[PDB]
Formats: sequence, C-alpha cells, structure tokens
Amino acid sequence: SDAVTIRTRKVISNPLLARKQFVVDVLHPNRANVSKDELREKLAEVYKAEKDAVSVFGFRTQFGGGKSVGFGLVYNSVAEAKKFEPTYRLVRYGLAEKVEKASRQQRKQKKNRDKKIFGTGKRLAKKVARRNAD
Amino acid sequence: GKGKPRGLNSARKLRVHRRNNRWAENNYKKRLLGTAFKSSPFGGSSHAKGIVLEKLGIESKQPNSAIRKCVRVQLIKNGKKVTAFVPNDGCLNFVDENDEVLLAGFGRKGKAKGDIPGVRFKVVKVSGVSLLALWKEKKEKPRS
Amino acid sequence: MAKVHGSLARAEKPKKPKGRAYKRLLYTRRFVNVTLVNGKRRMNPGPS
Amino acid sequence: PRAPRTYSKTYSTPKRPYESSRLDAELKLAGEFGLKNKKEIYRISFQLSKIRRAARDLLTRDEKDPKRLFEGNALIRRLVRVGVLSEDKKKLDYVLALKVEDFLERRLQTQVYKLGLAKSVHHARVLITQRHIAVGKQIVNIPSFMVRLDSEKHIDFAPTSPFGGARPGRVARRNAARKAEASGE
Amino acid sequence: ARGPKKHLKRLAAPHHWLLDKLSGCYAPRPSAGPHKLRESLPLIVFLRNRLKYALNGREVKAILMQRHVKVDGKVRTDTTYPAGFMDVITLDATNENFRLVYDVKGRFAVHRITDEEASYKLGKVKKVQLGKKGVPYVVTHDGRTIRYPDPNIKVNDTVKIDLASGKITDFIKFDAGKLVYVTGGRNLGRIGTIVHKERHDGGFDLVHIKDSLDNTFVTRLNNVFVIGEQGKPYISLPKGKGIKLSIAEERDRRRAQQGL
Amino acid sequence: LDSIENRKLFEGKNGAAKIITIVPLVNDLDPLDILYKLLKCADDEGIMVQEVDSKRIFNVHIKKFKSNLKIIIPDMTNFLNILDCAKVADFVVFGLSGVQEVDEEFGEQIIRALELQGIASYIGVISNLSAVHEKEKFQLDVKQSLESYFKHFFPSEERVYNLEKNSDALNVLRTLCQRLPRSINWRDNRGYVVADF
RNA sequence: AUCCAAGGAAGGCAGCAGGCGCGCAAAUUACCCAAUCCUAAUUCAGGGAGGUAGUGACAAUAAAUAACGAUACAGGGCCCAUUCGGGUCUUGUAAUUGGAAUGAGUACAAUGUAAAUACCUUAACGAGGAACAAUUGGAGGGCAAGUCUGGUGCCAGCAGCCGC
Repeated sequence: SDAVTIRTRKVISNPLLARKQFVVDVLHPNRANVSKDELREKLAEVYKAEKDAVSVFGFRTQFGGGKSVGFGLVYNSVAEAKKFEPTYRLVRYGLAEKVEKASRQQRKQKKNRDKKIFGTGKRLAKKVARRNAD
Repeated sequence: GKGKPRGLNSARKLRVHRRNNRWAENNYKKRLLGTAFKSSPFGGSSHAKGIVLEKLGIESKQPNSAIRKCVRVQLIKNGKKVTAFVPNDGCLNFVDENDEVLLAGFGRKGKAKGDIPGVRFKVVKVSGVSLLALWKEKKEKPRS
Repeated sequence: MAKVHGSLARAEKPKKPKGRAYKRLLYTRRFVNVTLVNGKRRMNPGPS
Repeated sequence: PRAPRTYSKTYSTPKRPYESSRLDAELKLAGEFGLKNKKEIYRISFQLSKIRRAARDLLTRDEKDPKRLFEGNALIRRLVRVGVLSEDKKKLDYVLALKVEDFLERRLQTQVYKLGLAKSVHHARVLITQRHIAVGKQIVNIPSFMVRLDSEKHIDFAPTSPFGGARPGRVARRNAARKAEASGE
Repeated sequence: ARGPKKHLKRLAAPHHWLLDKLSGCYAPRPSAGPHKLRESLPLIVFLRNRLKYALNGREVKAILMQRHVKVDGKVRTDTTYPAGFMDVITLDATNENFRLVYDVKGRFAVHRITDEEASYKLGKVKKVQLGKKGVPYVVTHDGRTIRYPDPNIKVNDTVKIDLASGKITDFIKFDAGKLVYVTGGRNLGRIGTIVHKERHDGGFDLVHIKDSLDNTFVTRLNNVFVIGEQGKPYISLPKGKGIKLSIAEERDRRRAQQGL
Repeated sequence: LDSIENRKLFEGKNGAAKIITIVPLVNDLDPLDILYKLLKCADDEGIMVQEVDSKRIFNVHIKKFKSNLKIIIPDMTNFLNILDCAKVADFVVFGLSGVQEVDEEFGEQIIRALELQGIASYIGVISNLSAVHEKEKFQLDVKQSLESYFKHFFPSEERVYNLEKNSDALNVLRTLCQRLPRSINWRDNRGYVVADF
C-alpha cells in the first residue's frame, strides 16, 4: 500500500560551503519515520552524488504520522563533506571515529594538578625520589 | 465651595491635606509605622513555630458555656509567650508538652459580655505532622 | 486505613462517573427529569 | 538570564459564586454542548469579553479614521472566517449582540455532531479524542478546535482510523483471532 | 563596569537585526570599526540571518576563513565586522554584490548590485579640516579620511569614492532640491527631495523633505544623506523606492498580489 | 553562640555517643548488608572487616567527619529487644526491602510500637532496590511506593535513600555524623548511660 | 578561622554544585561545549557564561476517568385509539446483555540529541473499567445544597458574622 515519496523544498546551492542545502519532505503512508540511512541513499541517487557526500538531520514527524520534515545537505565531493561537517555528524555517519576522551572533571583536575608544577617535573621527581630514599 | 480650595494653582494644599488626613485610617497607620515589625507576636509573618509550655483549660462563660482547649507556647524566633487554640481534638491526644508546633492566624472575635476570649491563633501542625490528617486519621504522629 | 507496600499500580454500590459524564448525569437530573415537588424543583427531598 | 517567556490566563472566575440563574444557564450550555468544566464556559466568556472591549473602545472613535476602519475590518473579517459572525452583520455594532452560543456552536465538538458524523454530542467528543476525525489530512483531537468556515468541507474520518480506512482496531481483531482459534480448536 | 564591555545580550540587540529572542542568550557584539555600534550590521548576521548561507555560527567562521567575502574591495576575516550603510559586499565564488541600503521599514535589506556599480561607493562628508603641513582633508560617514579634496567640498556633501584607488571621483554639494535618503530617526528609509533647510544656530538644524508622493516630513540634519537628482540617483535604489505607505494601502497591495 | 555550645556533646574526638539503631523491617533484608553499604561509602574498609565476626554494639570513630557513632542491631526475633534498642538510640534507621512487603503482623507492629513509644531522628533506607529489575525506570516506582508508604507513618522524611548509590548513602552517613537529633523528652529528663566495661 | 615536628605557613563560595546555622520559606557535590556568544598567538584550544537532563502541583496552556446499541419493565409525549395495537422520540432503572473504540502503562524499531531521557510516529501486548476506583470543602442565613436516620445532650447551643 505504501510508497515513500521524497520531495525537496527550498533548494539552495551554496558554493561557499561547496554544497546544496534544502528541506526534506517525506510522504510515508503506513510507515513510521523513514530512517536517515534510506534518505541518504535516495538523495545520493537522485542528486547523483556519493552517499558519503550526502547528509540529512533534524527530522520530526507531524501529528498523526504519515509525513516527516527534516533538513538535507549534499556536498560536491566526499572530502569537502569531510572538511566541512561537524564531527558528531561524521560519527553518526560512520565517516569518522568517536574520539574516546577522559571525563571532563578528570581533565580539569588534571590541569589544576599540572598548575602546581613549574618546569618539566623530572627534576622534582628525582629530588622527591631521593628524599624518599633518604 | 465645599470647604476645600479649588484654585488651579493649589495642588500643594490638596496633597498636604491628604497626607495629613490619611493618618486617620487604620491600615495606613499600622502599615507605615512598622507596627507589625515591632510588637505583633509573629513579627509580620503568616505562620510561626514554637514550643508548647502548657495545656490550658480556658473557660468561655456567657452566653455560651464551653471549655476552650488552648496551649501556651513559647515561640522559637522571638522568645515570645503566646497562647493559641487547638481545634477538633477533645482529648488533645496528638499534643503533649514540649513539642514543636506550627501556628497560623485565627479570626475569632471573642465577646466582652461574658469574658469569653478569642485567642488569635490556631494550631496547624504538631511535631511536623498535619493536625488535620491526625484528626482525620491519615497519618500517625511520632511521639517525640 | 494504611495502604500496603504494594503501591505499584504498574505491573458495593456502583460508582459515579467522572467529569463530563457527571455533567451529563446532572443535566439529566435537573432538566431532562423535571421533578416538580409542590410547584418547586426540589432537590434532595426526604420521605414525602 | 534569558528572555522571560510570556504566557497568560484564559478563563475568568465569575464575581459571585452562587447565583441560581447563572448556574442553571451554564448547566444548560454544558448539556446542550457536552462540556466538562465551568472553566470551558469561562474561557469563551473571557474571549467574548476581550472582543467586546476591543469593539466598544473602537466605537468611541469617529468614523473615517484609519485605526478604526483598519482594526474593525481585521476583527470583522477574522470573525467571519470562523463563522461566528454572519455575512450580513459585518459591522462593529452587530459584534456586541454576538453571544456565547454563537462561539460554542463553531467547535469541532459541535460540528462533528452537526454534520451527522456522530450519534451524540458526547459521542462526537469521544470520536474526536480517540483520533478518528481528520480535517483535510491532519488529524485533530482537541474538541476546542473552533472550525473556521472554509474548513467545513473537509471534516471526515481519518485514513488511519478503522471507521475511515485501515485495519480494524485492537478489540475487533482480538475477537476475530479468538473466533478463528476457537473455530480451529 | 570596571573597563570596556565585551558582551551584548540578546534583548539589548538593535531591533533592526530581527534576531529571534529564544535562539540563544546573546547577540554578536560588533567590533570597533567603520560604523557605529547601534547602526552597524556584523558579518555573521548578514551571512546567517539574511542570506541563509550559514546555518551555525562556526559556518560563518569557515566561510570567512576562506576569504570569499569582501567588504568594500578588501577581504575581512572578522565574524562581527561592522558592515554599515552604503557598503559593498562581494561574494566571488557566488559572483554576487550587495549594497547595504535601508528598507522602508528601517532595516538593512538584500540588494543586488552589478559589477560597475560595485566599483564605487557614496559617503556623506562629516568633517573637513586642515591637517599637518597644511593639507586639507575630508572625513566621511564611514571613517574614511581622504586628503586633497576639491575646495568646493563643504560639510554634509556627498562624495563618490571609487573603491579601487579610494579617491574622490566627484561629489554633490548640499543644495535645496536634491535627492536625499534619510539615515536615522523615525522616518528611516525614505527617499525624497528637500524643500528647504531650517536653521537653528546653537542647537539642532532641521530639514523638510517631500517625497515622490508629496508627503512631507521633517528630520534633523544628522539623519540626512544626499544621493543625486530628481529621478537620477547615483546608486540603484531598492524596491519600494523609499515610499512610506499607510497600512491599508499595504494590506490592499498584499491581497491584490493574491489572485491564484 | 548557643547553637555552637549545644554541639559540645558531639565532638567525635574524645565524649560523643551518637547511637544509631539499625532495624530492618523485613526479614529478607540483612542488617549487616545495610551496615556494609553504609561504611563502604566512608572508604575505610578496615572498620568493615573488624565489624564482621561476633558483635552487636559497635564503637566507631569516623575520621572523615570526625564523629563517634555507636551502632546497635536489635535481635530480630525478640520484639522486646527491638523496643529496648530503639528507646536508647539517638538515630533510628529503618530498612525497607524493595521486594518483600513490610509485615502487617511483624514489621508494621515494629513501626507503630517504636513510634508510639517515641522515636528521635530517623532515616528511611532502601538496600534492595537493585534486587528489583536493573532498569531504574522500574526501580524508581518501587522507591516511590516505599516513600509513600513511609510517609504514612513518618511525614518528617520524604527521601527514603538508596544504599546502592554512593550519593544517598554518603548523604545518610553525613546525616548520622553531623546532624543534631531531636530529643525524646522522658529519657533526657532522667539521664541514661550506655556502658562498655 | 586552617595545618603544624611549635620554628613557622596558608585564608576569603553576595560564581556553579554542596554543608552548617537561620527560619513559614527555597533543588543535583550530573552531562556537554553540539547551539548562543566571548577570549587568545586564534577555523582547531578554553568557557559551572551558557546549553542539556534530574529534583519541581511557583505560576500558565490543552484536556482521560467512557461511548453506542438491543432487550425487557415503568412511564411520558406525537398522531391513528373504535379499544386492541401501528410506528416516532426521550427518560428512568435492571452491579441484564451485546459487539465496538481508544490511551495510561509496557515495548521491537525508527526519529530525536554532543551522547542520552522525554515528546511526535509505530510492529507486539494493554479494561466491563464489582478497583487502570477524583478529590477538596459544605448542606440554618448570608450562599447552591436535609421536612433523612442513629448516637449525643457528664468535652455538650456549637467557634470568621448573626446565632437558634
């Protein structure tokens, strides 16, 4: 019964960010919220670009369902997509890696422990190791 | 002409006349002298806490003969000794002495005809506990 | 009196309906069922 | 420290609480229209109060004034769009004889029953709140929708709803499954 | 304050930026530069809010760090650079040009410019004076200081400046019966012809202007800017032509542009 | 001055006797479970090892808040012993199992009897909230059920704390180390000794 | 007011969290720089500014706690009543019966978001609802509501006002 129809509103070519930005309408009768990956594939094949040069985000389904609205970007290459996109959306797309970090309290206390150290500290390390050995 | 000036350059006499005649009101004189901030036992607040010193069998004689159930309290914020009424408990079984009590105001105007008093305050809570839900048996009172 | 530990809602004469059905019931009880007692609409009468 | 987000009240408490004629009239309105609160009447009273204040403070200005003609035409046209004010009454004088029932008749609550889509006004509110009724394509489940006039030829059942479209509901196919199992059993 | 401020809260923004009041909490405080804080327009607002090219704040930074945007011939790298009135914004990779002209409602509007018109720029002379080693100079509305003008140039004269060399091409002296745009105040954004000059010594001067539809209005001398002649502006004017309309006329025009 | 002078019984460095009586109210709840989930958030586990073998009356100095606690666990069959342990306490800890109900014939009678003989400052404590399904979306329902139940008998508290988390357990430990208890009138008029030797 | 080997040495939470005291009176020692902006040598680093979530009946908006039938029985009305009975309604009940509708709640998934939680969607479950149980204050007058029953009448003609 269903046929997922995709429309693009507000189509703007931005050569300054080397891309095209538009509004993604999805008419999906009898479907719940046609996912981002399928939209990336179908916008890559409509606009004849790489899937890695296609981004969609900010979706929301209307009341009652059957229609969803979001925002859509398509770059001119994969490398321009790599150099212009925010890193969180690259991690969402598998086109980069989640940079594993320490917690923020940890690094603040790390910085403030470093602030009590003037120099390399290996001089102080030798002197405290000697005095403990004393 | 109605005993007051009506000249067009006479706003000064009119407003000095109003500021002199507004001291004859009641709420104005209590309000701008800081009466509640000095002598009222709550010190100008809607509630207060205190410690029960006594239970009192006050008597209302005429024309209604009743045994009023009251409590003499010493308030915590002031060091002020205030008697207050406690409702709905014939036994005062939720109240002992040396308990802490949240009091509010209470507008009974007692009569002069038979020396019946209207004390100013009702008991709202004893030992943290809603006195209503005690009397309506919805909570239990920790007894210290 | 005191309700038991099992307050987990997740996992006699009949009741009065609530809200708008109660207003429907009152509209039947005052203006559909006209009860003229001695020339007046008497609500809550005793044995008479 | 942000923009303090604005809001307002929408109903108004009446001045005297116990007034037998008012209680009877309000309850007649609730019975004719299937309400639940007195606040649902007080809302319409408050809105009609603001409209009457706008009207009677535009009446004091003389005609052929741009403010009067401008805001008057805006108000009158906005009332005609929802079918509260009729076509002939497009003057500032007739919005003051406009009463509460004229508003209360223009609800989705009322218009579902009046188009012959429900058996009762109460059944009309029920079919609203159980997500069965669409206006054009968008499904509405607030009875206070206040149908604009041009939206009258769009009220129908939803393509989601079993009355208007797709597969029968939970109880229906549950009973069908029990019938089919018991016929198999 | 114990020193100069560095922030600008979002309610304290100039209202003619049309910033929403629930996006965030602040507005971009414009830097020091060619225009007044109150009447400037920083580059972040012109890229994001009006041309829709940037979605975020850092996309503005990404565009400006690729040297696409020129303000009056020179490349600017500031997020909050005060682009103001009569200024020229050039997008090379887009191949577009913009002149910052007020709309009739008093805010800056998008306004496309040919390459020939983008070469020059007008400016109201705000002071003429005689600087060191006796050289005369003019100082314009944007802070440009030009040495060796024409001696006929007095105060309030509009001077045409060719953006390549930054020299005085030609000028208009402030005479009655010239074409005049209005810079500040209530009547902002209107185009008319000055009737005469009312003169109050020791105080503020006033100017009566009469528009294309013979409505008359009065501003101070500070808010005046000369453009050209009757029907001959030196620049291309935006749509509406600085003609103030009543609300009923605007409403009828809006519903007259609605015929399915 | 008077408020500080009334803390001279409770410098936990020399004459401080902050007596805590830990009563589980459900027999599927261990009192040493509660004691260990308390003293583990103090991070001095030597006390936890030295409290194991065979004792009932513990004399513990916490050097963090520098307080002197005295822990008593009642005999959970002698109801008279439960009464006698709670009538000497400065604090009363109420254990609530998240799975088995408080007994109407055993646990409720403990609650009502101790309450009607007079309780000082008390704490409600859950130790088996994670013995319910591991998602907190259902553990908070059990926690709110226990809070609303404990509100009936004791309205002075509205947080019945979880010992599963460091947060609430450290809160309870801070309460027991610092906070001054309400006084029970009849016993403080006659003087009372707890005695070791 | 803190540490101390007694010689000396450190201190300012009317910043974000949090504690004591105080009082009728007021929240988490959470996550994040993705927004909004700001600072720097500066696109990248930093930001308890700020954003996000928890707690939150401070206020404010919208509005679930049921809706249809058939039966009977009692009526009432509409016209045909010469009488029966011919249908149209509308009540009341009968914890009588029938087939329906749907979210609270649970939850594959997807959307959402820095990551999440929640919302909007949605597979699969989810009610005769004798308990997915609506309360708070009243029933002399002011002021809507008792000409009702029992106990009280030694704590009781009583208590915003008048009071019987």
